[PDB]
Amino acid sequence: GNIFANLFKGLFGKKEMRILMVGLDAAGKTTILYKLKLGEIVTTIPTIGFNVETVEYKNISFTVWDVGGQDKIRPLWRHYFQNTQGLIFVVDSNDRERVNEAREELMRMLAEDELRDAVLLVFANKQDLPNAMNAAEITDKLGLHSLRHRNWYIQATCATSGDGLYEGLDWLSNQLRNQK
Amino acid sequence: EIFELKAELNSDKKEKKKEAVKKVIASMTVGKDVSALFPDVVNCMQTDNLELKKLVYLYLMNYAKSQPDMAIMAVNTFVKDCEDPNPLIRALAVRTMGCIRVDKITEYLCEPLRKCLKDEDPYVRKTAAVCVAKLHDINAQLVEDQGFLDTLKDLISDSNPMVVANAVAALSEIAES
Amino acid sequence: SASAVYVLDLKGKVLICRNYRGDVDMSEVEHFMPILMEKEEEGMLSPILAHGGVRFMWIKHNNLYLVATSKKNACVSLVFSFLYKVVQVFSEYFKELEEESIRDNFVIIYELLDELMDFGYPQTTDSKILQEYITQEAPRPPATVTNAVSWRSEGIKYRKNEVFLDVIEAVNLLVSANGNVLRSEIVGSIKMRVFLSGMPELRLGLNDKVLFDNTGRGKSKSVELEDVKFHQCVRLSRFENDRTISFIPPDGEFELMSYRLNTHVKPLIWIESVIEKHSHSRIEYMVKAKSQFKRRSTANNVEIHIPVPNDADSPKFKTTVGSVKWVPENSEIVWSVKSFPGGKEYLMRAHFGLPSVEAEDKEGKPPISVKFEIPYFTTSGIQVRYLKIIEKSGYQALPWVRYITQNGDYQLRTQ
Amino acid sequence: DRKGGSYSQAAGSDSAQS
Ligand SMILES: Nc1nc2c(ncn2[C@@H]2O[C@H](COP(=O)(O)OP(=O)(O)OP(=O)(O)O)[C@@H](O)[C@H]2O)c(=O)[nH]1
Ligand SMILES: [Mg+2]
Repeated sequence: GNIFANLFKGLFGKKEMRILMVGLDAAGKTTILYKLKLGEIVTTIPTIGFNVETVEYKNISFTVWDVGGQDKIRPLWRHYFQNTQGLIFVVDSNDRERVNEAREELMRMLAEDELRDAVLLVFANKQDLPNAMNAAEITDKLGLHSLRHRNWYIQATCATSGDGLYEGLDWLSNQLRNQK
Repeated sequence: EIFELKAELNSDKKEKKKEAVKKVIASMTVGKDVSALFPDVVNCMQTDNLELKKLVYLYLMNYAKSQPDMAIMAVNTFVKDCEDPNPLIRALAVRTMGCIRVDKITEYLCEPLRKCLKDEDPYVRKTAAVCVAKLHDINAQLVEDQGFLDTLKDLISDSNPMVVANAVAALSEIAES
Repeated sequence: SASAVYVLDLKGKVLICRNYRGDVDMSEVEHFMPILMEKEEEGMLSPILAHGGVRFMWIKHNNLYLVATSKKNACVSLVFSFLYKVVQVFSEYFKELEEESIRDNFVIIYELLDELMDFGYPQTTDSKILQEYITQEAPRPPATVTNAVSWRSEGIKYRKNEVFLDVIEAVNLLVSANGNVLRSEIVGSIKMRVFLSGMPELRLGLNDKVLFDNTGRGKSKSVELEDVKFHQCVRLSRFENDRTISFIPPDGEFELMSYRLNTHVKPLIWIESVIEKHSHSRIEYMVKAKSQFKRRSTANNVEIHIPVPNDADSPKFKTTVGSVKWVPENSEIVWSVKSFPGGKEYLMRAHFGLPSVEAEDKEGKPPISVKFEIPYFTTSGIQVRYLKIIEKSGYQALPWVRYITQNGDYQLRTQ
Repeated sequence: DRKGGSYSQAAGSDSAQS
């Protein structure tokens, strides 16, 4: 066999990568996905089902599958976990009551044998008000440091401002892609 | 067979997805119970190709009563497709929304029905009138609550004479029942 | 108001089905075949079936039964019209109407069925409009369907504006066994194959008796059609107002007007049959054909079918003009003539034996029918006056029309 | 030529009717 075509394709960029869009409802997951794909904060209707979109950055097409945080859509995240390589969790630092629910949902998602090769992607959503926690308080509350055998990274991103999305994308690419 | 079809439908290749959809459609027409693969095709539903969208909508309509629980993962897709710029896509979405015999599906489709009621396209107007008539036949109380009788009555005295005739037929069918 | 229209097969298998309302279960199609079989074996079979509280109306297609199951008291005429429109659309899209094309164009067939009707109410019925939005090899719906003019697509451009008309005449004569004609009706057919640039509005004008009387010229030969049906593009308002046949011609072959009135003239071909059938010994076929049409008109491909005995064998033909061939499948002898000039007298003398054992049951006396077709003949005498072809851009059209005279229900009752 | 009657040219209207 010959891999000349594969080498030629990889010389100019062949890797694409994957990503997931999960989190509690009203946690900026849809806004984060829109900012990653388009770059603007557009108001959208509640995600009754799911949102499918692709984002190309650094020569890698990291497709993001938006998943709602509704009760009827929370158990449907397992359907989108199949044929998925990445997962991004959007935390609601401004929702103290919903913080526990988001942490429980993240623990349930990470406590599945099928979702084991996907590194943790915790995004501190709603990072625009004083009530939002920092990149360490949210992780400590969610117990991201205790996720053994999982590469979890806590990043603070504001949907209105869009800051930190580039850093999170770069961290995800570094975790997934291990090439020069 | 079934496993191979599921693997093909769960892939990122457009040609393979189209081949899997065609095989599923042929099996369904030949007399094969393809309702078990409906949840697998739910993920492969939001597709840019119009041929695959029509097949997915037909499978959902034919697999809606069989798997009402699995039909809850298509409300977002229907809402997204109801605002498609192409009039054919909007008409197909309106027809599929009214063709789905789901009690909880038509409740979330009231907003799309109201949005498509004032559609400027005569084909879009006819599709909205047909969807309103189907919703009224399935749920007269839901149609009355949505206030589609006033929209249907006003469609008769508008342009789009084919759309006016469709609205008049829908109003007569509602009054007939 | 059929619940779901489906296409069956000769073996009872549904080639394709598409529910429109969902009020009728799809399993009722299986019981349709046993009901049809029971009706056929008892003589109670009808196109509109009835399975309990749901009626399964079916139409005998070329190879499959177009069963359109219905639940409530829907419009039977509307259901029949929808089935006819679907059959016409399938014939236009697929040149073959059988199981070969039913399972070969399922991807486009399902889309066409979905677009044709929704919730039991048909929406799209134009073959050109359907082909312009749904193809087997999708853009937005055409504006022609939304616009008032749904029978003339705008923007059509052609190198030449040539329209080919066809004055089709059907001569039907119901001659009883006593020798008298009972049903003698001639149905006209004005079909034009318009192929031009744009959407011209045809201005049909002929030597109509009503128009001649209205204009004061009711003294020449004028055709007085008892029943005149205009095409879809023909405006009925102009015809009711002053008999003005003004409408947009369609793109292709279409039927503009179809006259239908009784005929009080002598038959074009006078055929007298003699049955010198012996009692299980021999049979005599004293068939004489007299051409009652004008000598200037020749009946091309004249085939006077004379029903021979069902069990007759070893037949001998003794005729003068026209070859006589006995087809065992048809159980009759047809006096086929390539050219039949008007006034020609053809005499034939059939002679064949019969089996010694008599038949167990009677076979009946089917009427004798001829297949005479003399073109360039106007038996009704109606002559087209003018065809007002007007276009906004402005062009010189060269319409053409041909008059064809043939034999329709020209059946003569057997003795 | 063509069977069933040769095609003939048709006018535009009745010139004798004004
Ligand atoms: N205005 C504003 N909203 C923010 C901000 N950060 C997070 N959000 C949330 O992001 C949400 C945007 O809604 P969506 O587009 O539907 O995305 P989502 O948060 O995942 O909501 P669902 O799709 O229903 O799950 C808003 O409801 C906010 O609660 C912010 O900085 N400003
Ligand atoms: Mg969202």
